[PDB]
Amino acid sequence: KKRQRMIEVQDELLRLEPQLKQLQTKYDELKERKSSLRNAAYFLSNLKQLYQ
Amino acid sequence: SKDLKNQLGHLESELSFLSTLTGINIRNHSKQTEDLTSIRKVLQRHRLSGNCHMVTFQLEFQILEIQNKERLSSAVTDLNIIMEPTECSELSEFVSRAEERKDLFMFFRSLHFFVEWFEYRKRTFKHLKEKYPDAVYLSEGPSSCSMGIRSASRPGFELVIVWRIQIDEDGKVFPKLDLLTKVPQRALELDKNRAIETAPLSFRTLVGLLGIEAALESLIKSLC
Amino acid sequence: DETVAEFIKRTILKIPMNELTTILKAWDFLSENQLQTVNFRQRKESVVQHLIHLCEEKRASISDAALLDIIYMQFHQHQKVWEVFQMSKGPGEDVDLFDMKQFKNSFKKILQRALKNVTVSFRETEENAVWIRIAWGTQYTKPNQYKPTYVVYYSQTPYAFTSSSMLRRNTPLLGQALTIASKHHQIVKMDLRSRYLDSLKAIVFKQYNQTFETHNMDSRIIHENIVEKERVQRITQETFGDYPQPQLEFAQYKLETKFKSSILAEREEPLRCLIKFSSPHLLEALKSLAPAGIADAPLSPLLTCIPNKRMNYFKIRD
Amino acid sequence: SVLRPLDKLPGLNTATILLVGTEDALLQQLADSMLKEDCASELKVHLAKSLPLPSSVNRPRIDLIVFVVNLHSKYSLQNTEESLRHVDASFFLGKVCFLATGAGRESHCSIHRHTVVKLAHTYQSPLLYCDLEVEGFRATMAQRLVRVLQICAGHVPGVSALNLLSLLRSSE
Amino acid sequence: NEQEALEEKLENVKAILQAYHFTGLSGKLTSRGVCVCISTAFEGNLLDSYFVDLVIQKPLRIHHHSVPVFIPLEEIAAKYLQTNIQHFLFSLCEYLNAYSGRKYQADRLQSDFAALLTGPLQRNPLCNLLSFTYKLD
Repeated sequence: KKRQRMIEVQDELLRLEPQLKQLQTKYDELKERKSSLRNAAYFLSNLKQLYQ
Repeated sequence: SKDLKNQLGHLESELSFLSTLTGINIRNHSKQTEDLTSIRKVLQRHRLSGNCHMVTFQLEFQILEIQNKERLSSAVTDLNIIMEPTECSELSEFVSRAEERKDLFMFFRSLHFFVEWFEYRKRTFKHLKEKYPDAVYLSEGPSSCSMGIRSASRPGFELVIVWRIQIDEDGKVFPKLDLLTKVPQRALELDKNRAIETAPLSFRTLVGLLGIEAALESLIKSLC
Repeated sequence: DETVAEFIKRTILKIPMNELTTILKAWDFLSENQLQTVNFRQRKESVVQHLIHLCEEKRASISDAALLDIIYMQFHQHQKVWEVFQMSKGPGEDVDLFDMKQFKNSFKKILQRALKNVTVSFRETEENAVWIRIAWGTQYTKPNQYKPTYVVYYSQTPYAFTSSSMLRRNTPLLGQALTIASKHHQIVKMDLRSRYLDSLKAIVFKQYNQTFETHNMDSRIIHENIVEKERVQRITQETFGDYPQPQLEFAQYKLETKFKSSILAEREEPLRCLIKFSSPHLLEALKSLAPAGIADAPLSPLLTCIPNKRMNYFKIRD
Repeated sequence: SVLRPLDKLPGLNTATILLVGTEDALLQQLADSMLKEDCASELKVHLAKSLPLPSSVNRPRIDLIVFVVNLHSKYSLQNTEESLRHVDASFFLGKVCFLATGAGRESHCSIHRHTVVKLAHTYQSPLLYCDLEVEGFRATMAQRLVRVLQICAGHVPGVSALNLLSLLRSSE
Repeated sequence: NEQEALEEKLENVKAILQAYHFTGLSGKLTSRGVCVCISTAFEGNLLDSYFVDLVIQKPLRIHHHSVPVFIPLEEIAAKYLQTNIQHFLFSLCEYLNAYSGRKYQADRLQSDFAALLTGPLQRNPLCNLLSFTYKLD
């Protein structure tokens, strides 16, 4: 009976691993995307004000 | 004689299709054969000219086919290519590198990529030349690497965009963008925020955020 | 012990006499100078008994017998029914760096931690093939040498072949071991079973068609309907191609479609049917059906998509 | 289209025969068996799968039609029954023959002989038995068919197709 | 007469196609589409060549090929087949040239300098991982 428990537990562990990987990739790309966007906005506004 | 004309027309159409698909139009080709037998060694000299849509070339090489009982080794013993004398020094540098490396296919592929990037650069510069003719000053022309943005209200304040195309040692081709600002110190003494020294890195981040032409038009609008 | 000797004797008896020298040469267990001593001109039983005497004189373990069994099986490879598996990996995973020792250790450890008594034998052969022989067992029984399981794996590829012998009770375990040792994420079973391993190899890798194009009589008899004959010939040539077809021997269809033909007009239930095609060499008899006049010029897509869709078992609903 | 017996004028010392059947190999073997031996006339053989034939103008007149029925398949029987409705009645007056194949192997037969017995009797035409797989019987059948065709074409003075209809008439 | 000039044009165009054959990538028009021949060479040493069959009808499909299975052609096909097919061909050329060069280096190491190597070197089918021990005199 416990052999089936072995197999099934390994099953859910294996099918949940890639979801965790994908979520990590999405998070750590979105953070840098937001940071870069904010920095670019600040630079553009500052340059526009300096010229004006 | 209609069938022969039909075959000639079909071959001409196929040749044109292959030339416009690959992107290489070849000129006449000449072949010479020499037998140097001691196990057999044959030296074949080929010469051909051609062009890629923008640039002509003339190449001549010789290969040594070594036919044996079980192996047929072919090695490019010598190659020599000639360009037209353009102003692209890196083109000559890569020609020398390919000459001293004695390889052919990478040369063709790199030339294709180079002319591809060159055509995008020219088409991008010429479009922005006409889109905002009152704020753009293409000093050297669309077939160059420089772009000059300037305001007609004051000729003192203007900056330049440098777009370069570089070929690494391996043979790949990559572009690069930068800006150089000719700003008087009057702006430095006016603004204490000091937002001009960080222009290069910030601009390169900007162009990697929303595109190339988008950043260029944003800069044009801000300078307007 | 005696079980090893009995297993070796049974394996040798299974081996034919004409090709016995090649099998023993490939085994490379006994020394070469011990081979010419045995006379192969006598009866088969005497030779078998003599070889048993020589192998019992030397220290012989179960690994040598397993290797001999693997060699015999890969030399025959037509006595069992083979199934295929497909393996999928996540898009965020980079290309794996395959290693023989790491794969072997992981595959051994998975079964060693799952079961208790199990025998694993490996053989790495050319064109990048790995043969694995598994003798199953559990905590309360010794490993069984009468019902082994054969697995063929190709390195850095998503496919793996298996022999359908006794894995029906441990198929998920074998799949988990395969998908863990090779660093993959999902494993599925394809609907493709056959007895010829070469045909499966050709179909799965779709390399059966290698026709590549490059530049480098009794006039008194009048045959009518000649245009129909040439049309059906052209259609057959275009549909079935000209390359030699792969060898298959079985096909199965399940149908759950409604009957449409006054007759069963009021019926709203499907007509359940099961159809089996059997032939010594399939995909060639079907090619000759249209010229023989038994079937229409264009065949049904269910019969001309066996190699393109890479399936052998079909289910069809309304 | 409907095939008619007397549409075109006869040729010079030429006889034409038409064979209708589903199996092409057997028809080809019967044809080149007929043409293997020589005779005083010029023989022409046409092969077809069913009726009506594709439209054409150069086709000469047809003097005899032989329907081949294979007892091992109902498809041939259905095809012959369908094709029998595309010829006029005037063509049945001693110019149509039936040839049954496969009666030797009783275990393979899927059509009872009594069915083709009615089929032949209804249209008032002769019925012949032969196994086309064996060369020895096929040669004899070809010779008999050639003789019948020569009689039908009018190359035998004093004997016509109508008389031949009475000669081969069955008592019951 | 005109036959000689027609034959001269025929041989000239045949020579031109044989010249295209040496640029690395060649193409031939067939009924179902275009058959593309791809060639590999490392340091001027020509190696084995492969072929790919294409279909012109929309959408673009793949009929059959002889590329080794472990080469990841499916993804690159899915992401560049419908746009800039020439870029697809050039990228495939990159992959095949690199793989052929790596295999040639591995084979030259295995065959030529077998005295310094003690045991067989571990190699994967893609030839992207090497591991070997050596003793030099």
